[PDB]
Amino acid sequence: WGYDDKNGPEQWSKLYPIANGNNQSPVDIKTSETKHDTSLKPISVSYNPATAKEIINVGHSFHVNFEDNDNRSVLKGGPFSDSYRLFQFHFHWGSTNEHGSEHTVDGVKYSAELHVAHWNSAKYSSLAEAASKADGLAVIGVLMKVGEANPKLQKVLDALQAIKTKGKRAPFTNFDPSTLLPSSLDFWTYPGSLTHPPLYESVTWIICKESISVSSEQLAQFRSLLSNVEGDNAVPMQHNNRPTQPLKGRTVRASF
Ligand SMILES: NC(N)=NC1=[SH]CC(CSCC/C(N)=N/S(N)(=O)=O)=N1
Ligand SMILES: [Zn+2]
Repeated sequence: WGYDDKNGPEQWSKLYPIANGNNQSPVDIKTSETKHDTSLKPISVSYNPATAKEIINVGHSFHVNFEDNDNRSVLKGGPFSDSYRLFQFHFHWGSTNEHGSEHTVDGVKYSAELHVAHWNSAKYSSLAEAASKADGLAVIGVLMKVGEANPKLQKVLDALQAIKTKGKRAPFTNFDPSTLLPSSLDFWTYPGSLTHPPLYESVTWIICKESISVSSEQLAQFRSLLSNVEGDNAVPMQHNNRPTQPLKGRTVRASF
């Protein structure tokens, strides 16, 4: 699977029938149809920069993974009773500035989107166990609006020249990804899925109302990562965003 004409989002259902399921992500958040939910607590993140582990070129994207053997780095609050353990963050982006985010807000497409993913360590003993459970994953998404260069992206951007081609990986340490979150954590929440195979309907989404910035030249660094292995002809990672999927009657809730 990928994001090409032949292996891309509109082909995924051939191998992953859940792609046409009832809790698929991302979605368009229509703000006139969201229902403010007064029981939603504030989102609380508390991450230890010592859990940051490694950065990896996974061919369609790159991931920054964290040690997840204990509760040094956790998400609590929001719609959750359980505490969720941080395991990764990564980005999605598009061919040009005009699209690139996965979620849209009232039809508006942003330039990129940051996903900070976590697994339910109150209920499950590993990411592998949690990843297929209805309540197993909690992902914060933050919409990225093209404009001013974002300095908090810096350590991440500087690391990519060491993982230029598919399968390359490098240590990436002492990094607290709450520094990338917008100053207000007001959010939307809905029940959905991983946005690429295997597309498990295991994700509680937490979408921030406030965007963060990214420059047109920062976006170019993402798109200059390569999806081919070292020594093959260079294939730029131009985009990795899935189109928005039908709500199928789920309700998007607002904390604000
Ligand atoms: N199979 C297995 N044992 N563990 C798995 S399968 C996918 C997975 C999460 S990695 C995160 C990749 C992703 N698509 N998340 S997103 N874009 O935030 O919806 N862990
Ligand atoms: Zn993602």
